[PDB]
Amino acid sequence: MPPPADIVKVAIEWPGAYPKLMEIDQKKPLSAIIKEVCDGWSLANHEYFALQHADSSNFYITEKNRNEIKNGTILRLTTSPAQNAQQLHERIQSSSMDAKLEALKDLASLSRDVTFAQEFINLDGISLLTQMVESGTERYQKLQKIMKPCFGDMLSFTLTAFVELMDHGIVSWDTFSVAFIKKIASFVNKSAIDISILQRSLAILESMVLNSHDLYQKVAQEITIGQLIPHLQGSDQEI
Amino acid sequence: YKEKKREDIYIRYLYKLRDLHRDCENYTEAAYTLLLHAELLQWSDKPCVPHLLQRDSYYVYTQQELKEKLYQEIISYFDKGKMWEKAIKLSKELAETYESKVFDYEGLGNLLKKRASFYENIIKAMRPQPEYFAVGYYGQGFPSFLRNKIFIYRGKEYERREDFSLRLLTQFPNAEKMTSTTPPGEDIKSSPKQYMQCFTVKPVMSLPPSYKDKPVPEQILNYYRANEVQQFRYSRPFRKGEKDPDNEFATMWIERTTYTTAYTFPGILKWFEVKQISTEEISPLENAIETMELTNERISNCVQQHAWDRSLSVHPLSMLLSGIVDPAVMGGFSNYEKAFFTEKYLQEHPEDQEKVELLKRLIALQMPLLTEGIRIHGEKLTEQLKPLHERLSSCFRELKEKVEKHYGVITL
Amino acid sequence: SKENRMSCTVNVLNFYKEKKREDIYIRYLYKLRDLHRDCENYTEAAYTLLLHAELLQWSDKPCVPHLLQRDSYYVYTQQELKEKLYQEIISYFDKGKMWEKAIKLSKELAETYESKVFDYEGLGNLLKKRASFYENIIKA
Repeated sequence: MPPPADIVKVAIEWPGAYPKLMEIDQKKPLSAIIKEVCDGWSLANHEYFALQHADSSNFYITEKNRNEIKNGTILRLTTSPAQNAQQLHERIQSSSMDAKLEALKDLASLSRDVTFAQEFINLDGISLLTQMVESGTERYQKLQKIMKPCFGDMLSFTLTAFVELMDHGIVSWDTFSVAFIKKIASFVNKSAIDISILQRSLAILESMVLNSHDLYQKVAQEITIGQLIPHLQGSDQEI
Repeated sequence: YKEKKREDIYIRYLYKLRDLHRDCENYTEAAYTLLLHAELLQWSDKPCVPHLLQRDSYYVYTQQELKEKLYQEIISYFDKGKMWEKAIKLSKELAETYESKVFDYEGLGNLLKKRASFYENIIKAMRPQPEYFAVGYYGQGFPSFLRNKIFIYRGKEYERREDFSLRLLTQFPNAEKMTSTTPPGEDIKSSPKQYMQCFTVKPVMSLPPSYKDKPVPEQILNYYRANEVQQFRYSRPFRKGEKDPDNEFATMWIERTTYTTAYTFPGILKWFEVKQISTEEISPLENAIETMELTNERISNCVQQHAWDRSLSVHPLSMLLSGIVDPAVMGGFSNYEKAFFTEKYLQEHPEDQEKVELLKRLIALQMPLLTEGIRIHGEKLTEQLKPLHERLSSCFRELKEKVEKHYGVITL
Repeated sequence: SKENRMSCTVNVLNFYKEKKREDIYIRYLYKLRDLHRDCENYTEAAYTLLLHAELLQWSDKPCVPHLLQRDSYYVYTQQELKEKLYQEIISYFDKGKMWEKAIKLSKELAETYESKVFDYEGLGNLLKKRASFYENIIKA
């Protein structure tokens, strides 16, 4: 049972070209086998690709969970998670709200992964997310007049992705700022906001609580009883 | 009932079957049942019989209305069945019936453009080849029609023999993996505690006449190598007597085993009792000769399908060449001289002699095939493929002299 | 006039059809359909273009320099020349408002596909064209 054929029948897929059909070695690292995958369709540049767990998971299987693939599934091959991540934060710097929108949707879809989380860490773009959430709500005010719901969805996707990255714990925990609690206040002290942004803000609140104490004092200076109960008036049992 | 030609309850159960397959979510066989129901009906504009109707829906129903309705869901199944040739055929006759019988040109267009879509799917989509495992039944306690019989199953598309064993044997407590695949059990023919045996078998291709001489792409070849088949080979080796470990190819007899079944996969049901058996075996001489012959066929087909696409699959074809050179130059031909080009290979049998000159002319044909592959790779070369090409061409030249002066293979 | 001059060209084309200098015949046929597409009428365009390609055959190997034209000189594999002309003739009927013969030619094109070339992309496109033809006909 523990030895099968090290090559196992999973049809392999690539954009445009045919999904190829063969068995794939479990005893050969995911760079020579990636090279062979590329050259199978007569392709090259294997070193900037990533094997997606091509279900809704979208995870990037490493050689640890390489053993978890069984025969006969779908394995799409999008560029290496480092390449995707650098491209994504590059589209995040994009002043065009549409490029940030698409990159941010991809980020929300992808942050559920822990590996992708690690590359996102190593590209240090978490800092960029920090400063951009903490500044763009006060910087784009003119076009913010219109893009209040646009920034609503952007904050929503940003914070969903951020908590997916954050919760893994390996990330440090002064990664907030005073402007972090400031945008927290711009959620919790003004009129009704988007439900999901508020969810993720509260999630970071509780994680910060899990981390240390003086941070909890910090949030305490922005704690009023009669703001958190209006969130009981939110009758959603989840909120 | 078919034997007793009671068409009515026949139909009743046919629809029971379509529901049963639906609940099994099997689509090819459900379509197949739907057809064999439909083929009772004819293209006469006379609603001859209401008795053939299921009692679900009826108005006047000239038979053609029902036939075309049937075809609508049948082609729907064949679509969702991801098998197409029969679908496009049924499209052919449905389209002609429309055009020359009812002139419902909107339907003409709808079905024909869907047929075109199916064509592109045929090319673009991948077709996994389900593997065929032979399942003998031996033991007392079976249902009577499951005793001392061989059922070969078109298993799942990505499913290996052991997983099928899981299906059958979790399906059967009193599980037995009786390993001697070949022989039945006289003791067990009426002993309980049922003997199974299971092993993959390999399909005899559905050779379609007039397609051998064409620029057939790989698509047609796979579609017919894995479907509408009836015969399935299974080979095992023999090695006894002259025990030379260098190259045993004078007593490496192999024992292929093929079977013939009453009807043709895929059918209304995804298995079948065996209706005829091909018990066979050959001496290793003719065996390895046919291995070489089929290899020549392999690369011949490779170059022909390759003789028309520029950016065709490159690296695996180069790998076929690599296998031609790296393992086969030394080992795959060491037999050619020792096991063949020796006098012992004639003292085996004075009966036939075209053996060795036959393999010599085969390798004589073989080398120009490699010239073809070499130059088409010369078009296909990549930054790293020039040195591999040059080294395999050096081996290619030395093999030129090996065949021409060393082997004595006649040049022509 | 252009109509009159093309008529007289047709008469001398008959003069060929006896004298059968089929090369210059075909070339002045070409000039004819050139001034015809200048005149934006497609009937004899398609007809004569076919009768040129009708002279051709579904064989592959090109032999006669008569039928070898001098536009883009390559071997001019016969069936592929045919099919080319077929698609432009289909375009003529597309702008020609008449589609029956277009379908008649379409079916031959498809069966030639499945004879030799097997280009299921072209199969599909030709079939969308046929569908278009059928809805054109019913919508006339």
